[PDB]
Amino acid sequence: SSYELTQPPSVSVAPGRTATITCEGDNIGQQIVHWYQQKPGQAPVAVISSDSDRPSGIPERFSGSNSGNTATLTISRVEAGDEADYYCQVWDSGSDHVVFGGGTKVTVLENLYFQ
Amino acid sequence: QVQLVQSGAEVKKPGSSVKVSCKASGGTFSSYAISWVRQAPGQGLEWMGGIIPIFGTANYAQKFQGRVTITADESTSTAYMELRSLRSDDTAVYYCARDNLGYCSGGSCYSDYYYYYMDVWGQGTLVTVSS
Amino acid sequence: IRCFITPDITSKDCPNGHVCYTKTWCDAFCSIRGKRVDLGCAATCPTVKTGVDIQCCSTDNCNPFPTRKRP
Ligand SMILES: [Cl-]
Ligand SMILES: [K+]
Repeated sequence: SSYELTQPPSVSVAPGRTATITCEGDNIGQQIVHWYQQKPGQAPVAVISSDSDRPSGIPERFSGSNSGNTATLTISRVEAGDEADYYCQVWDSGSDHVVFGGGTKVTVLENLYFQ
Repeated sequence: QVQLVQSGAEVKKPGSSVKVSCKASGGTFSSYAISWVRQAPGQGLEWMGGIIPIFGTANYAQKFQGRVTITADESTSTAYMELRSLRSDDTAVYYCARDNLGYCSGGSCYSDYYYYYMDVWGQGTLVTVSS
Repeated sequence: IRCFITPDITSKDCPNGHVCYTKTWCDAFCSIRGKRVDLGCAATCPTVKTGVDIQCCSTDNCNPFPTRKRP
């Protein structure tokens, strides 16, 4: 019936390394993907729009891509305050639905695994 | 910038209905569409539907079609979501959220609807269903 | 003449006009939102530049807003 977006429930990232969050869908490269950050007890905030654009004020370390069967939110040089839930989102014109992915909690580790 | 200000918490019995309001303060709507997006406790975001006032057209998610009505009073710049036949997994925080891409600008308007990213979000309204 | 007018998309009386017009063109969002539409009235049919289409007509409300047909 409705277009499906698949996100991993959780991602672990060491501080200062790169977090990558996938959003998979059947030829999702044909869709326009938006991404929202949400911290506990707060409303969502758009961090990427139209696959790869950053709304005004969003840090440069957030970037997005979308091709084939995978769209990806990349957080470079990740910081403690980037720990949050991230949701991908599309409008599926075929079913007239806004579709959210299930969300990915990004946890920023206290310590590196290996020096 | 414009803000969206929602009504207060609601406590409803199963089978009853609820109507939440979303006032576009510091501004108005009209050319901008408004969606309702809920979030059950501990769960993800879920679109309920939205309305595009300038075309008087509302769009609903299949999960709620037949149970939900979304309206907009352009004179008071207030949007509403009415959800009927409530049950316990309707317990959620309900947000209103503006579509970033306005339908009209500078003497012209777009000719098809397409829900873009949501830039301005209300503070949310907690609706609890129980007996 | 009475014509539909954007952005309200309502019919207004234009006592001193005598054609309605529909001007359409693509901006960067034309694929997802359709063409931009400017509806109005004039004393005579306005001119448009390259890449813009205009159709004029001479009866009341002859320029209804042309929404895209959703397949
Ligand atoms: Cl022109
Ligand atoms: K808010």
